[PDB]
Amino acid sequence: QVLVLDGRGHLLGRLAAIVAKQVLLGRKVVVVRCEGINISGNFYRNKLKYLAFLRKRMNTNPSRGPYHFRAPSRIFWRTVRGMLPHKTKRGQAALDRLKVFDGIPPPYDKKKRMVVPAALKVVRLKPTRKFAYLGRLAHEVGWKYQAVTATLEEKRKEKAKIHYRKKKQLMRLRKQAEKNVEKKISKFTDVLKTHGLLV
Amino acid sequence: ITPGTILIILTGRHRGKRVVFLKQLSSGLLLVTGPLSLNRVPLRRTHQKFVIATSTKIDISGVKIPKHLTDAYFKKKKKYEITEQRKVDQKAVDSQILPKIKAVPQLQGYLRSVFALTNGVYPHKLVF
Amino acid sequence: MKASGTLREYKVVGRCLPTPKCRTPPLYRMRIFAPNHVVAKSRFWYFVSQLKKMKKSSGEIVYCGQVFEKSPLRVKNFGIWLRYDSRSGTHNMYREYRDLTTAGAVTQCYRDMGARHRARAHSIQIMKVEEIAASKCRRPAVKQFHDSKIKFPLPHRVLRRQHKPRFTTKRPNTFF
Amino acid sequence: SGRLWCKAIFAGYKRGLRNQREHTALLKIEGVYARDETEFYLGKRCAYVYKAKNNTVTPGGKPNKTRVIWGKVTRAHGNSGMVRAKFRSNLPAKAIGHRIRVMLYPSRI
Amino acid sequence: VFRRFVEVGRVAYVSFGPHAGKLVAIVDVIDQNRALVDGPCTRVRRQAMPFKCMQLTDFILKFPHSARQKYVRKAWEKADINTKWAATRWAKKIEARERKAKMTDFDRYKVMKAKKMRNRIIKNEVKKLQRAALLKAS
Amino acid sequence: SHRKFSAPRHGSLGFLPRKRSSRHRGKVKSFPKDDPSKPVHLTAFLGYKA
RNA sequence: AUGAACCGAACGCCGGGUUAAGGCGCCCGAUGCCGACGCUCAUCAGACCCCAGAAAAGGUGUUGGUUGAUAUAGACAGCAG
RNA sequence: CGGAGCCUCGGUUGGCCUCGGAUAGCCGGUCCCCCGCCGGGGUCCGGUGCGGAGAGCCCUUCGUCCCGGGAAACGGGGCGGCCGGAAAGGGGGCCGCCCUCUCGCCCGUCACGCACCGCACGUUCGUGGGGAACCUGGCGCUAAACCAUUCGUAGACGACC
Ligand SMILES: [Mg+2]
Ligand SMILES: [Mg+2]
Ligand SMILES: [Mg+2]
Ligand SMILES: [Mg+2]
Ligand SMILES: [Mg+2]
Repeated sequence: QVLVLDGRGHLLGRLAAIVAKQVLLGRKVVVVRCEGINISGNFYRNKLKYLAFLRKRMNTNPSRGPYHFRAPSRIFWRTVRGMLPHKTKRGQAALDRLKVFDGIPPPYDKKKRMVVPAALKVVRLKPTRKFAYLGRLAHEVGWKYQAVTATLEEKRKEKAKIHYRKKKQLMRLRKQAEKNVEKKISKFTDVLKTHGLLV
Repeated sequence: ITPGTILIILTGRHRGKRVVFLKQLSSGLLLVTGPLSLNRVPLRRTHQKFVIATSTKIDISGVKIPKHLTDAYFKKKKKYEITEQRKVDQKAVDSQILPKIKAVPQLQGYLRSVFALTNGVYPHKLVF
Repeated sequence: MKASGTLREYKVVGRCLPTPKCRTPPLYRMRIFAPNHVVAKSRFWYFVSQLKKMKKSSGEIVYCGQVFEKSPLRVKNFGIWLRYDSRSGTHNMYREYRDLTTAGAVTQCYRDMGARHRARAHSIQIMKVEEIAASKCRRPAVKQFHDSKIKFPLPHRVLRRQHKPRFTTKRPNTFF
Repeated sequence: SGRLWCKAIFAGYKRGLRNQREHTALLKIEGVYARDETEFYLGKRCAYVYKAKNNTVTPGGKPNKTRVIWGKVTRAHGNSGMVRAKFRSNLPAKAIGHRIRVMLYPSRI
Repeated sequence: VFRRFVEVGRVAYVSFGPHAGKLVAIVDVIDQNRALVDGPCTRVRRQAMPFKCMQLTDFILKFPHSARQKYVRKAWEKADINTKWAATRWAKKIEARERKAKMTDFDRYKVMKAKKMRNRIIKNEVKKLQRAALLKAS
Repeated sequence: SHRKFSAPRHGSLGFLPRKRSSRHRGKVKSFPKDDPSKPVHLTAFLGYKA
């Protein structure tokens, strides 16, 4: 009942629009591994645009000025917020529905991440164009936790690799079981085959 | 909707259950009845609009329903009490319907089961 | 005129009204392309007025019919001569296309001319369209397709129908 | 012994960019995202179920705190499967992005 | 590398468009994104067809790029494309997809009952193999 | 108009919140980076000005 | 977006339907079309009458077109006499 | 830790318990092969509009009664030990127990269950979150802050040491 969207390979604004609309529909959407978000254009132009965003600041009192968050998750959260009427109760409620995290926390690492093809880089961008990684851009602009997040990602990928090996051996045992038991489950298989479920 | 088809009741107290359809009454309603031994459905009227009809029918052209039951027979009188004639007619029609439905494999269990919607089940996509 | 959809080739003949000076004015036939005969006749009068001393009132239409492609099932290379107005000054062009129908080639000519030179339909006026053999073709973009043993794959299959599986768990494959 | 109504999301009112008409509501029925698939749900009964503070009468059962606002589905709205619905009373704005039941007893099959 | 090449004489499955789901053999290539196609044995008229709506398969029949539909039928029937398509795995799962879309309500109940027992049998066979693996390991 | 004579700015904005410190004893914001090669040792101590 | 003059269109209180001008990634109703044909790399891109900002000049960035040339009597290069 | 009710707040109407990653390439087996703290690479074999398919997978709820056929006999339910978790920690697995069954599932026979007489919010995650005593029993608990006074590294008053 809660969407878990993988941020790897997703264009920033293209994914944000889908997330914002889905949240406005009342869904609970969580975006994971925001450091894998791609942004169109060359990396220099993207960082130049963000540097201009940094320069834009209230002059008399910077404490009241625009809050430039450096974490990739909060950058994505801000860009989703820009697509919502956050000045209203429904907009703030939608922002409360949305939860954004950098990396893959333990509450969501054991689940399966969803991918939206409508915002995928390899679908919505030509192979000859240049793109920038949000995590690399954030580290360039002042994110202080690229290395620790990378180590944590490495550790969980290793653990997930072990889990995938066990899943593979379970599947192999299942198919061996099916081959050995087809003699006494034949009448329960042809029905599915005739109804287009096992062909 | 043809005589001998299977219907799904959605509104009344017997909602979501699959019932056998007999004929159209003079009041415009559908005279429906399931095997009471299967899904606890007596000889009951139902509305054509409020009923979903599926593509599973049995040939009941060789059965004879009693002609003494009509809209006045099923009209409400005024705690409710079951008359002896209701049980007699229900047994008389069950003795002709139940053996016929039992010819079709796995039909009694289907009638005993109920209809429900799970996740990913959409009436527009599914065809019954 | 605007090239709305595929154009249709119209054969239109016209002549001046009979006058006490001359009983039988000459009949003039033109090949035109237009969305429908209503604008086709307007284009014919525009060209005839620009060519001869004939006008809408001083003349009249005779027959405005549609010419169908004689061989719509054979791929043909078409050379099209154009005379359009640019930002400053007008130019004469010769462009080669490859299509089954003459009208379709003209439609494609209107499309890519507007794409490449911003030349709108009212600026573009057609003068001569004919079927040109592959040997007589000159543009390499058209000559490259003149190969009996032509063979090429589809390298990158961009994923269409994006929003049907909109929320899925599978990374799409572009190799087939 | 299960759900007998389709799930719908109250997207909003029938509105323009600067105006809204509250007598018509826009519903997003789960599963259907096209005009050729929204034809089935035309004419169905759409009900918005919500709870209250004090008890109210319930037909065929003990009175409880649940209340509904009945309505019908008029016609399609756009190419994305969005549909229009009209209720006996205009739906409150609290229901934006909330579940609305689409019944099946207004059947046409 | 690549294994499917758009060449004169290759059949192709059609995903969407007018004649969706019917194999058509390409006769000649018109432009970069449009080619002439004709299915003589499946009631598809000779017409232009963009590449984006046709999925080329690994079936090639030899005939010149300007051959008439008369020859294309002869090549199609001699190659026996229809039976080969019926036998391939691709059409089998396409037809299975159509079957499961055509599934009624009563038979859906029957399949649900059948698959429940099938999963039960498979699951206990798996776990009785797992314990055998455990005791073999120790 | 512009300032007639250029002068350096009075004070420093790096210590802009000139407020009374919340904590009494001065706390260490950052210890020196640790390296496994060096032996284990303390990096801070506490004394009283005399 | 914003707006005394711009586009449509003028107004009793309402229901249903359909439009003009303008629009359909999100804010924001509507393209969540398996939309068509091409151009475009910007380390200051571009994004709709009035309108809210740009010129002459140049580019071996890239595309189309025009004209004049030379090449199996073996050319433009390129490396040598 | 081990019972019944009242007031208020609302939506919700089955879960999917996980590789990484490429997209001018992948996926799964495989040793007949070589190295490494079972993993990696090479050979070979099956698919690729992905079937080990999110166009997907699991459970599926009317019940009880008797007898019969198919699967289980190694399992279903509930008492002790062993590990697995730290980015915001897993109500998971394994080994023995004294109790219990051929009931649990898949098809056949038999009848019954207010058949509430066509008519709406039905069906749940609900021992849901917050509050007041009614409450019977068990294991542990008798604290700190503030004001006042002093201090004076501090200070307009507060504040602070
Ligand atoms: Mg100065
Ligand atoms: Mg005007
Ligand atoms: Mg109106
Ligand atoms: Mg707008
Ligand atoms: Mg409820």
